[PDB]
Amino acid sequence: GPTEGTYTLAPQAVVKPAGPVYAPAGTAKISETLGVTRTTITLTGMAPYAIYVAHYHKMGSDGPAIMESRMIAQASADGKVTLTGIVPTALIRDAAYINVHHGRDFSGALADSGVICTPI
Amino acid sequence: GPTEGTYTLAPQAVVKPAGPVYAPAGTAKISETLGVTRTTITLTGMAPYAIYVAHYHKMGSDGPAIMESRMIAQASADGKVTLTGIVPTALIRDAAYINVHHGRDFSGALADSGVICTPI
Amino acid sequence: GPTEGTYTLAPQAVVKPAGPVYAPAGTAKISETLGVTRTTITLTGMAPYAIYVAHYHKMGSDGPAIMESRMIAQASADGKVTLTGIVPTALIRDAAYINVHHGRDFSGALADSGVICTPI
Repeated sequence: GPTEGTYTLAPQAVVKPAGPVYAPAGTAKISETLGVTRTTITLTGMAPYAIYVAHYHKMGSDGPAIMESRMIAQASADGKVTLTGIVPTALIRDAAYINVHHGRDFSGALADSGVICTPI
Repeated sequence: GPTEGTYTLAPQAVVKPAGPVYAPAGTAKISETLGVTRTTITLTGMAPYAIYVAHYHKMGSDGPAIMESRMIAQASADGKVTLTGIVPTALIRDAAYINVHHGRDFSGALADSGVICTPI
Repeated sequence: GPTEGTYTLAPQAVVKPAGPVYAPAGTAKISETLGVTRTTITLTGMAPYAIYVAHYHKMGSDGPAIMESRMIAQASADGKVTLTGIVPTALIRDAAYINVHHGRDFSGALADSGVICTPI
């Protein structure tokens, strides 16, 4: 009846990756008011659906972390992770760099130890 | 009970993965009826439970996908996926190749840029 | 006075992991009573969350496995699997090495072919 066809298939050699691209970039916002500090670290070009726990690591430059500034949120679908969080300025004292890490779950935890970071 | 036993473990010398072997093969079969085209493509040796989006790409190898010819399916558990579809023969009048890609999700974008391809 | 500072973050360079180190190690306690054998393989330093099928491979290394001894279990969040199994002694007669493997499914399956093995 209708014209048929039955081609055999052939593997391609350069099966290049597609989809979004891993290039950690970002801009932080350390807005400070009366005695609390809201911080909006907007990151882009991150990992499609990953967790990005970010806090304030004190001077130590692997040092201790004021864990009372943990912000946990997930990375959208193109790596558009937007972290936010309030912390009394008194706790913040002696913090030197806001380190962004990957997470193992929305319950904090540490997977990667410093994917992106900035002084203050 | 009356007899015990205690043995410390040793991690062998080399551990080898088993199950399916990623050997992409294929079998395209077109049957163009009255202003319509059915396409049953059988891919064996694929990735155990992956998505396999398939389209008819125009000339320009390289060139634009006729998006109205998408066929999507999963590869069972040994890497056997079967792609079926139905498209008017007027839209695929300039198709030069049927490119099979991997999928990111059920009905969605590509994760690769062509794993296996047959020339038409 | 909303003291606000905007800082661009650097893409880092040191991204070493943070969690269970895959270092397979453990012991075995095969205990015979009145014609039955109870085997307890407590492992540590394993994959954090993975099914670990373990059975008795006979002599022959390759060799068949008396599959009437498959001990299945999953690991915790540090990598601690506790395999436990009841097998008639007459069955495990002529067994040579208890081979632990990886489980593709809770139904069993040998993803890996021996991540750790103990001579019995």
